[PDB]
Amino acid sequence: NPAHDHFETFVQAQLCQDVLSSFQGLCRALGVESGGGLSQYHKIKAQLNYWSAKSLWAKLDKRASQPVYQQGQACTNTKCLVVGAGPCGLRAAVELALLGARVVLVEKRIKFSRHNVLHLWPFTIHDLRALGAAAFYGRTLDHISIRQLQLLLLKVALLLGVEIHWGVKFTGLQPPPRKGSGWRAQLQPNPPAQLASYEFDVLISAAGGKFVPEGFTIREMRGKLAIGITANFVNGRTVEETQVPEISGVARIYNQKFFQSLLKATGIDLENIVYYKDETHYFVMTAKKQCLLRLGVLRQDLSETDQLLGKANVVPEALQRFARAAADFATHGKLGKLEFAQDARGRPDVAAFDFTSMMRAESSARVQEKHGARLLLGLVGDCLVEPFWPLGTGVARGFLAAFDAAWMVKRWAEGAGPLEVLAERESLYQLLSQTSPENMHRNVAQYGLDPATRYPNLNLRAVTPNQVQDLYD
Ligand SMILES: Cc1cc2nc3c(=O)[nH]c(=O)nc-3n(C[C@H](O)[C@H](O)[C@H](O)COP(=O)(O)OP(=O)(O)OC[C@H]3O[C@@H](n4cnc5c(N)ncnc54)[C@H](O)[C@@H]3O)c2cc1C
Repeated sequence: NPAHDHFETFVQAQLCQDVLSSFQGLCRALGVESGGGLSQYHKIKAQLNYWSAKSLWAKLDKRASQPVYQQGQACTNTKCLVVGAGPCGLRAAVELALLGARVVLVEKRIKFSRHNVLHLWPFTIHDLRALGAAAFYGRTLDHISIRQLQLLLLKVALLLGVEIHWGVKFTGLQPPPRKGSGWRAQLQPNPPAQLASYEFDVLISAAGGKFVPEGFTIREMRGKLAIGITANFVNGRTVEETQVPEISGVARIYNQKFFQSLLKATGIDLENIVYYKDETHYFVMTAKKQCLLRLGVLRQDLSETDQLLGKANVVPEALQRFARAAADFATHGKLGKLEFAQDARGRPDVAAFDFTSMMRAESSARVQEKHGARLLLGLVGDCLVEPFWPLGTGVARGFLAAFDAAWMVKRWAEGAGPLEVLAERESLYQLLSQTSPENMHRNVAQYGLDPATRYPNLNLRAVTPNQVQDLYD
């Protein structure tokens, strides 16, 4: 059955292009238009009540029917543009969809190429499971690679009728030229008329570490130099490979004299290491600069980290030897001969990163108004709070920011004043950089958009309308 086959292909799909073609073939076969909101979702499921698909819709329905969404009517007025199909962009898109809003998302890339592996807090694991994650991804389960989290959330966003455009870069805004017009987006390359003319009152920016819209202030604090190295090796799925335990973190304190043993044998002095067994064997480690220079990884000692870890300063062969030697030792050689996975552009998949300079945006939202047309803008994900990767806070905190932005859009749609919406968002924002599974609500099954289910003794007035006046205009 060819609607069934397209749906089956869509579910099982493992390349961004393959998700898109099978989903389009599904829409064609069922006579529906993609990007058609919750109505699309209802029409698709009504045609696919066939048992195999049944538990998928039962989970998505159970989510959609949560009181907070008002059955897809809360934001039925609202038209959003989401920048970025990273995990946190798709996740915010899905919450916006379930609220009833029209949602268009633009992504500069045309594939999901990142293999690095991300740690998941308990709440996010339940969150994903609750979204049909088991039907979408066959494959311990406390971590997930970037691209598989993207494929999963892409298929959810698509079913829920989010309209997504690829190989399009958000470059800023076209303000209302006068009374009666809305906000539009500047886009590269020169967009088709459909996107050129799309007007929205909500912009959610989830463009990652290196982009926020004009008007946002970012805070950069630079601490003690830390240099991170990530590597992905091919994971054949040999029984032997499968039996090698993961290494949850190690470090000084923690699980220490391991680093004693590593240095002798190898000459590698590390601050931390982590091994995740996933689609690849992934390692992340923090290495002393002295040590990277001593072992030929960095070719000289530059004071500016962005130069220190630049292409010109990093030696590919030395970097590869270092990471393989470290990975082999941590695993006691039981992974066999390690082969580097071959990377977004065909290179061996190892790299060095600035683990030191940690941005935090000054606000999570702003409002811009012109000729009587208001635009609400919200940041979500790495562009709001940059994560320190070995501590595993990226997904968790990007997802919380996505719920908190969606809650704010709910409020916006309900008619609260811009200052009221902004002050309440910013009271939530004050908690973000200290959140932990320990200081949040413990029953993660009951987490939903309403922040009271997520943050205990919540204070939505921590920030006042006057404290946010400079965020409005
Ligand atoms: C090279 C790389 C490696 C990483 N490795 C790790 C790791 O090993 N461990 C870990 O914990 N975290 C890692 N991270 C961070 C981790 O991926 C993020 O915490 C997580 O994906 C959530 O990020 P996000 O959705 O906010 O942003 P991202 O994942 O950065 O996604 C941003 C999305 O926006 C798109 N985009 C950017 N600019 C525009 C524009 N102007 N218009 C349209 N689209 C745009 C990007 O193409 C991207 O698809 C890595 C990030 C990168 C970029």
